[PDB]
Amino acid sequence: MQDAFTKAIVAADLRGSFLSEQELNQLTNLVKESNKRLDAVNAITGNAAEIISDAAHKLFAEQTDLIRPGGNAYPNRRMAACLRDMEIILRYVSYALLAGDASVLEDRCLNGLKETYVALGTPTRSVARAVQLMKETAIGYVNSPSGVTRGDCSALVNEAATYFDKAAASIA
Amino acid sequence: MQDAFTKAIVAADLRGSFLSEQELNQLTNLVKESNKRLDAVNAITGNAAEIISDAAHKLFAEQTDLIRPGGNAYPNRRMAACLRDMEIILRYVSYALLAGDASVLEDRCLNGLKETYVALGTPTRSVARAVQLMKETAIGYVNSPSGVTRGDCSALVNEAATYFDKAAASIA
Amino acid sequence: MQDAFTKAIVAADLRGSFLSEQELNQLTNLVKESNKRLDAVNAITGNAAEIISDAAHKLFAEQTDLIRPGGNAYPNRRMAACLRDMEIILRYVSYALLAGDASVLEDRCLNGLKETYVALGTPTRSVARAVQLMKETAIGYVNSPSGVTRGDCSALVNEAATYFDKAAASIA
Amino acid sequence: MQDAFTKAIVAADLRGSFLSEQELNQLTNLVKESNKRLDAVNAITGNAAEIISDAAHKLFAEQTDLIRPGGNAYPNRRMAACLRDMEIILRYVSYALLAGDASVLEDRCLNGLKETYVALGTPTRSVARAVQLMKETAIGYVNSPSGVTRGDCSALVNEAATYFDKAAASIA
Amino acid sequence: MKTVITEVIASADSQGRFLNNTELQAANGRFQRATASMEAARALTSNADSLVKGAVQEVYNKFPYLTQPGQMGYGDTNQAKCARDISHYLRFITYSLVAGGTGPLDDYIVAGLREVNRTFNLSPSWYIEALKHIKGKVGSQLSGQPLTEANAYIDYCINALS
Amino acid sequence: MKTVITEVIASADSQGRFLNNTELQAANGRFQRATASMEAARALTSNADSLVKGAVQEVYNKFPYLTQPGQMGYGDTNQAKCARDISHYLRFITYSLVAGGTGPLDDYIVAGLREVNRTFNLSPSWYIEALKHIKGKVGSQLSGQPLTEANAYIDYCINALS
Amino acid sequence: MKTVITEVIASADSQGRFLNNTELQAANGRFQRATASMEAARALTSNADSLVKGAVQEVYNKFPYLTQPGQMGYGDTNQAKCARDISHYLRFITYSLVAGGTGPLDDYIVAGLREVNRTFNLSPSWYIEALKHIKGKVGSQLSGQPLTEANAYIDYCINALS
Amino acid sequence: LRPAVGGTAEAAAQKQLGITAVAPASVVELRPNASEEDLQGVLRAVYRQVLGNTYVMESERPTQAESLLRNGSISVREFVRRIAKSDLYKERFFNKASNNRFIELNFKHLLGRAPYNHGEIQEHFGLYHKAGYDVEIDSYIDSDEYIETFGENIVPYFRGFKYQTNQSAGGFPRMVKLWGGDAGSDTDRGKNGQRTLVTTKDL
Ligand SMILES: *[C@H](C)[C@H]1/C(=C/c2[nH]c(/C=C3N=C(/C=C4\NC(=O)C(CC)=C4C)C(C)=C\3CCC(=O)O)c(CCC(=O)O)c2C)NC(=O)[C@@H]1C
Ligand SMILES: *[C@H](C)[C@H]1/C(=C/c2[nH]c(/C=C3N=C(/C=C4\NC(=O)C(CC)=C4C)C(C)=C\3CCC(=O)O)c(CCC(=O)O)c2C)NC(=O)[C@@H]1C
Ligand SMILES: *[C@H](C)[C@H]1/C(=C/c2[nH]c(/C=C3N=C(/C=C4\NC(=O)C(CC)=C4C)C(C)=C\3CCC(=O)O)c(CCC(=O)O)c2C)NC(=O)[C@@H]1C
Ligand SMILES: *[C@H](C)[C@H]1/C(=C/c2[nH]c(/C=C3N=C(/C=C4\NC(=O)C(CC)=C4C)C(C)=C\3CCC(=O)O)c(CCC(=O)O)c2C)NC(=O)[C@@H]1C
Ligand SMILES: *[C@H](C)[C@H]1/C(=C/c2[nH]c(/C=C3N=C(/C=C4\NC(=O)C(CC)=C4C)C(C)=C\3CCC(=O)O)c(CCC(=O)O)c2C)NC(=O)[C@@H]1C
Ligand SMILES: *[C@H](C)[C@H]1/C(=C/c2[nH]c(/C=C3N=C(/C=C4\NC(=O)C(CC)=C4C)C(C)=C\3CCC(=O)O)c(CCC(=O)O)c2C)NC(=O)[C@@H]1C
Ligand SMILES: *[C@H](C)[C@H]1/C(=C/c2[nH]c(/C=C3N=C(/C=C4\NC(=O)C(CC)=C4C)C(C)=C\3CCC(=O)O)c(CCC(=O)O)c2C)NC(=O)[C@@H]1C
Ligand SMILES: *[C@H](C)[C@H]1/C(=C/c2[nH]c(/C=C3N=C(/C=C4\NC(=O)C(CC)=C4C)C(C)=C\3CCC(=O)O)c(CCC(=O)O)c2C)NC(=O)[C@@H]1C
Ligand SMILES: *[C@H](C)[C@H]1/C(=C/c2[nH]c(/C=C3N=C(/C=C4\NC(=O)C(CC)=C4C)C(C)=C\3CCC(=O)O)c(CCC(=O)O)c2C)NC(=O)[C@@H]1C
Ligand SMILES: *[C@H](C)[C@H]1/C(=C/c2[nH]c(/C=C3N=C(/C=C4\NC(=O)C(CC)=C4C)C(C)=C\3CCC(=O)O)c(CCC(=O)O)c2C)NC(=O)[C@@H]1C
Ligand SMILES: *[C@H](C)[C@H]1/C(=C/c2[nH]c(/C=C3N=C(/C=C4\NC(=O)C(CC)=C4C)C(C)=C\3CCC(=O)O)c(CCC(=O)O)c2C)NC(=O)[C@@H]1C
Repeated sequence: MQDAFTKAIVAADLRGSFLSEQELNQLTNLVKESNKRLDAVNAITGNAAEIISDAAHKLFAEQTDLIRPGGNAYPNRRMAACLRDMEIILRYVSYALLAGDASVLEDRCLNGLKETYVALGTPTRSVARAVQLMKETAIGYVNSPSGVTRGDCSALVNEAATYFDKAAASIA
Repeated sequence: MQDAFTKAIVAADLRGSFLSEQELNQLTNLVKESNKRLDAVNAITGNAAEIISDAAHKLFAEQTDLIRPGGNAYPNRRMAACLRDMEIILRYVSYALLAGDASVLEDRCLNGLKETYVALGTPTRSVARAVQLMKETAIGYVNSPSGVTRGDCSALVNEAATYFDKAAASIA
Repeated sequence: MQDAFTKAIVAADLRGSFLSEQELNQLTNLVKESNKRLDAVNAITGNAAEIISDAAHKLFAEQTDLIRPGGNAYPNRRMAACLRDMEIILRYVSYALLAGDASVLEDRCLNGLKETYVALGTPTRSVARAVQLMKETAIGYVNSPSGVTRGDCSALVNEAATYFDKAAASIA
Repeated sequence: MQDAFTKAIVAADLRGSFLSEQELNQLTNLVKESNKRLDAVNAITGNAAEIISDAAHKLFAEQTDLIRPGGNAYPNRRMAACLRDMEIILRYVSYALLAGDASVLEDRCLNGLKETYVALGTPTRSVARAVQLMKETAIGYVNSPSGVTRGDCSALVNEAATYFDKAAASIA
Repeated sequence: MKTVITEVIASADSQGRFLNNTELQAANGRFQRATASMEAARALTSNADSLVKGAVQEVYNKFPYLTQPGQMGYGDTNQAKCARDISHYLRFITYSLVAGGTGPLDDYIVAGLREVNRTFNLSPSWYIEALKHIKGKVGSQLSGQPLTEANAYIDYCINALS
Repeated sequence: MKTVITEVIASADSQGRFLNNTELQAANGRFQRATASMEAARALTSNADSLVKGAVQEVYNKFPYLTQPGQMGYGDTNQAKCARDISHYLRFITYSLVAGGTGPLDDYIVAGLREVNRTFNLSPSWYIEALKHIKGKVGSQLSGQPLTEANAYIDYCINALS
Repeated sequence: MKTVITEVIASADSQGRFLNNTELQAANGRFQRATASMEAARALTSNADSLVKGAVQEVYNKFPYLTQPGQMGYGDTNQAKCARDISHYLRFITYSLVAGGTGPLDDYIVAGLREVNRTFNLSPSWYIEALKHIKGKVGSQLSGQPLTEANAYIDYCINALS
Repeated sequence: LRPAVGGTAEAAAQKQLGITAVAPASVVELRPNASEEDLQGVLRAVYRQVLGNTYVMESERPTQAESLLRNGSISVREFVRRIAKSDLYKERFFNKASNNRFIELNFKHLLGRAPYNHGEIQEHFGLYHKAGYDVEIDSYIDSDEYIETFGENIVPYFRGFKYQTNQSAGGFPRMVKLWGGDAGSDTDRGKNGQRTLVTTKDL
């Protein structure tokens, strides 16, 4: 697997060089902000069930068709599969946020997802809407954790946003 | 798997409606003719070895090439495989006749059969000819069962014919 | 798998005939030269580690790129896999030389190799260079064995050459 | 697996000694009689189906109870398993006769056989009688091969006899 | 196809090892036997027409009913199929002699034999009677190690039918 | 590459579970050690040319014969390859320090090491002697937790060679 | 162990078959080779004391450092262990000649060789130098097919060490 | 007497497909009182089948597990389950791949066949999400298919390329997409990485 540190090493190795001072500086900054990062990962994990639930409620209010007969969420079996998928995507985004790299999201979750959905007849645009709904909920938790030291988390929120956005773009 | 009853339910489910009285009536007619259907399935099973043998004799008389050296039914290993295949196809036709629906034949036997044969280099048209020869033998047994109450079985015979015909068309 | 004798009978079978006196004579000639063939196979087996080592040294001297960072033989993991491949090819050439037929090499060793290499990004022309270097070393051992009775081994050397050449042609 | 040569080596190894001239002499004698040994192994293999059949006929005449209902050979399934067992024992005795050592017979066939038979409820003494009947048939074939050069085979016959006897004693 | 040479190669490949003296010694045994095996093969090939005729007739003498009408022996097509089948047997025996293994016989005859014979209602006993006739005539034609080689491949077939 | 962070994520993924406090505690341990690990990595990088040259000379002192003609140490290409190899070792040690795992060393050096060394007849003892030289010099350069980190990655290599 | 006889039996057993002519031909190859193999084995046994003494001295000549103090060649215990090891190699070579396979060499020497040599810091090159010395002296003692047999088993060891 | 015009030899199809070594795959059984030579054969077979002809360096060999197999403390079946749960397996076949690709890899490695329908995918994806990786791997090893074919002493071998009793017709073409050749492998170490050979569209 890859993480931010591992990615830098791999690059330096291809050059056949010791890590450069500039590269070191970037890594040191990641270590310096690691506490904030850990808090953000905690916020998603601690609210994971609520994030998925809140998203699901909003999705099915927006798109009544999925839950009607003939919809892709329509028997209980399919509804269960839809909820399963949302949880899996959230898991991988949270993993990526700890790693600082989107590879884990790409390598397991994202690879072949759109193809699978098209074969099944799952509507990819709706799946993407679900990922956006999860994003709004999740980012809110990260942005307002309780009893955490007041501080600017904007860079971490932006990074989280990109991971959600990657997932959405792949799926759709 | 699918059967005639199961197929009707699936259709009504997509409409999200209770089965209609007309649809119910069709199902009742299938139940009314079920004894004849059972007798037909019995005729194939009871004469299965004879059906295959009689087909095989006719096939090898028609196509001497298969049994000559270099032929696809030469030598014993290949001949054995050919006879096995005929028995498998007959089995699935009999399954479909009990079900009243061709899906079991299509999903498990027919899908990818042509591809298999092409990869192997087996001549598909000869395979199809074998299925037609089996059909003539089988239909004879269905048409003249021993000790059965005299009646018109023609609709059931036609249904059997279609299943054989589907198999032949897929393979060729 | 196949050997020279097995190949001849399979051909005769397709003609549907008893082996011809001419075919018999060719086989008898193979039996007459069998001692020399056994000596040749011995030479490769006895010097197998030397053949691979000598080739490896020459390859890496010719192509510095492979051993540099970014090369396909860097790092140790890749170098190990490269040496494994050289040993496999030599093993199968020796098998083919005992059989008197190239099928063993073609059916097992050569089958899928080019596709594997393309996926990996291994440079096929370098692999081919490696096989040529092995060939020169191996042939030298066959041509100059200790304690073997002097005679003409030219036909066996030429046959060995072809097996190496087949491997090289397949790879690139 | 073990053979007569391998057995002698293992003994000498425990002494940590080069094989003694006496040990060498014994081995040389085995090589000297090897053609006769090969003839004997051929006689059993060539008549294997007859050996089992002739034994089976004698066994079931001797013990009518086995074939009656409630007997251990009494449904077809059991009778088939009985004939399978006789074939396995003969196979392993023939292996042992080529090896010149009973190890293969003991290690693969005989170990646990009596325990298995007792659990099954198979009568061990009848199994032993079957092995003795096979022995008499087999020895006859070895003693009277067709087109073999006339010579004394007595030592080989006695060796075969011991392997049969070992099998019988283990089973019982 | 099982031959001495393919079998040693297969063993080496399973262990992932180069052929060693163990394998080469076995190989030498195949090449030494080849002279006897070739002599057998040539004799069977020379008398193959006559061997088949006598074999087919022997079956009819052993099982007289077959020749009578409504029976498998009756009719030209049936008798022609008999001669074809016995010829196949002889052909694969000579192939096995030359190949230095039972592999030709195993792939062409033995595999699938039981299922085919059941479906076409061909008795193993007819073939066994023909093979035994051949074995007697071959015994007149060949002697010593050629004879031993011939007998082994005929006996292999007889056991497979049995 | 194995790092603390990749290992915790991998475990969670295998269970199919969101990361829990158990994983996050482990992650915190990696990020705290990072300051000492970075200090080590910077020092090894700064002295890398001198470390390598001394390391190579130590091998030549410990095994004088290598430098003599007909021996692996003799000749410019051979000597150059030595310096290249020791430099690789230092590079992968500093990578491991920064990564927070032995994974960089494991994937680049340790896998295949034994097979490569056998084929090229490179003695593990030469490398081990060089690494031990480095360890002594590093000990002068670093102290406390930086030193502990450095010593652990050098020791990992030494044990893998051993 | 691996011998021609055990290998043919193993193959037959795997397929669940009686031994056929294919196997027996292979077996005959082993029994014919036996005369040459026995002659080799007797000659190696007769000169085994001298072969080992010369082999050990050759190692000391090829690597003069070993004899110097603080080195593996130095001291009676070390020198005695050398002579023991080379003697073992000869013993297992003669066993392999008599067995008709490399199996004795494989089970006694080759299995576990690499791990043992690593732990005890025993160089494969010392053994290889001794074996090559023996191979030269054997060449003087034996000729023709005996010599061929001897050379193959010595070469097997050399390749396993390599 | 005259030959068939087309006139292929028996084995021609196998030759043409390159399945000639696996169509009737050799079966390796660990036997009681097995020699050291015999045990090594079994281990080779296991690594080839279970790890998809990917190379295993000497550092990666399990060693302690093999200690048990040599002892008889575990069977071949248990050994296979340890390898499949190991990080050797997980790294190659699981961490880089998607579930869809992982499931079909497991069928090929452990059962020796292709997935017969999208229901097999649905079942095994469902198990993983409820019970994680180890329960999943257990399913294949603890399945009637496994137990009847291989049982306890037989190393898994390739069953596809021959007709199996409950096989669907799609089963043989799917095995052809999974088999790269003798020199093929299922390797993570490629340009494209681990991708799905057998799509949902196929199933
Ligand atoms: C929910 C927002 C939407 C939805 C989802 C949905 N998904 C399926 C079926 C599958 N989803 C997957 C997904 C994955 N495979 C992977 O490997 C990963 C990452 C590890 C994921 C996330 C798979 C494999 C399937 C197919 C197998 C299975 O069904 O178990 C369905 C069911 C569709 C069907 O007809 O089977 C559904 C409903 N569908 C919607 O309508 C939502 C908008
Ligand atoms: C951003 C997401 C919000 C935020 C975060 C924030 N956190 C800190 C400080 C700390 N965070 C932790 C938390 C952890 N460390 C761990 O080891 C674990 C997992 C086991 C956790 C959950 C710690 C240790 C600290 C330091 C101690 C402290 O209480 O300060 C800060 C302060 C800056 C820093 O990096 O030290 C901030 C800003 N705060 C916000 O306002 C965001 C909405
Ligand atoms: C007989 C009428 C014809 C014939 C048949 C033949 N088939 C094979 C080989 C195979 N047949 C199958 C087919 C099936 N697999 C399935 O899943 C199904 C139904 C679901 C079928 C019917 C398969 C998979 C094989 C390959 C595996 C095997 O060989 O066992 C052969 C042998 C080809 C070869 O060279 O091996 C033959 C001869 N051939 C004829 O000549 C007839 C027209
Ligand atoms: C049509 C293929 C030929 C035919 C069939 C036929 N059958 C009946 C009547 C009955 N068939 C059965 C037989 C079964 N019932 C079962 O439960 C089973 C399986 C366990 C079988 C095989 C029964 C019970 C009946 C009714 C009692 C009776 O013997 O009449 C008929 C009469 C009409 C009807 O089915 O009600 C007919 C026509 N007869 C032909 O003439 C066709 C050639
Ligand atoms: C050495 C001359 C060149 C080289 C080789 C190299 N090979 C691989 C990887 C593989 N090699 C094979 C090949 C085979 N496997 C077999 O069983 C057979 C015989 C049937 C062959 C020939 C395989 C399957 C692999 C791929 C899967 C695996 O992991 O082993 C590599 C590794 C590439 C990587 O990126 O890790 C290399 C380097 N490369 C060179 O540059 C040399 C010229
Ligand atoms: C050609 C590669 C080189 C060469 C070969 C050569 N060999 C012989 C003679 C013999 N070769 C053997 C060797 C074996 N017999 C076996 O059983 C085995 C496997 C265990 C081997 C390795 C034998 C028995 C002989 C015959 C007796 C003898 O030692 O002479 C010759 C002589 C001609 C012949 O075929 O008899 C030759 C030419 N010789 C060279 O000069 C080539 C470089
Ligand atoms: C025949 C002479 C007598 C006889 C035999 C008989 N055996 C069984 C069942 C088994 N026999 C064995 C034995 C072996 N399996 C092996 O692998 C080997 C070599 C190690 C042998 C010899 C085994 C294991 C079984 C049980 C499993 C199986 O059947 O495959 C039966 C059947 C008993 C039952 O109720 O299942 C019989 C009848 N019995 C007689 O009466 C004869 C005197
Ligand atoms: C004892 C069972 C009977 C007997 C044996 C006997 N055999 C021979 C001679 C030979 N036997 C063989 C046979 C083989 N060699 C092989 O390579 C194979 C397998 C492929 C076989 C089956 C051979 C080659 C010979 C030697 C040549 C010959 O024909 O003589 C003898 C003769 C002397 C000897 O000890 O070799 C004898 C005595 N004789 C009997 O009367 C017993 C009933
Ligand atoms: C002669 C002893 C008797 C006889 C023969 C007879 N044979 C058949 C049919 C078949 N025989 C074979 C045999 C082979 N085909 C092969 O490919 C091989 C291996 C190379 C063999 C040995 C086969 C497969 C058939 C069936 C297909 C075919 O017709 O060719 C028949 C016809 C049986 C039927 O009912 O169709 C007959 C009559 N006839 C005699 O006179 C003897 C009693
Ligand atoms: C230094 C202690 C001694 C020495 C070393 C030396 N090395 C080689 C050759 C090789 N060294 C390596 C090592 C690596 N390759 C890698 O990819 C890695 C991991 C990143 C390492 C550490 C390799 C693979 C080779 C062989 C192939 C090549 O040439 O690159 C040699 C030359 C040996 C030869 O003949 O090929 C030498 C001499 N040099 C000295 O003088 C010291 C004794
Ligand atoms: C001779 C070339 C050099 C030498 C050798 C030497 N060997 C050892 C120690 C061992 N030798 C072996 C080898 C074997 N043991 C076996 O069981 C077999 C196969 C049957 C062999 C060939 C083993 C295992 C050991 C280690 C355990 C032991 O002491 O018995 C040493 C001592 C190693 C140490 O440092 O402890 C030596 C020195 N001696 C010389 O003079 C040459 C340089």
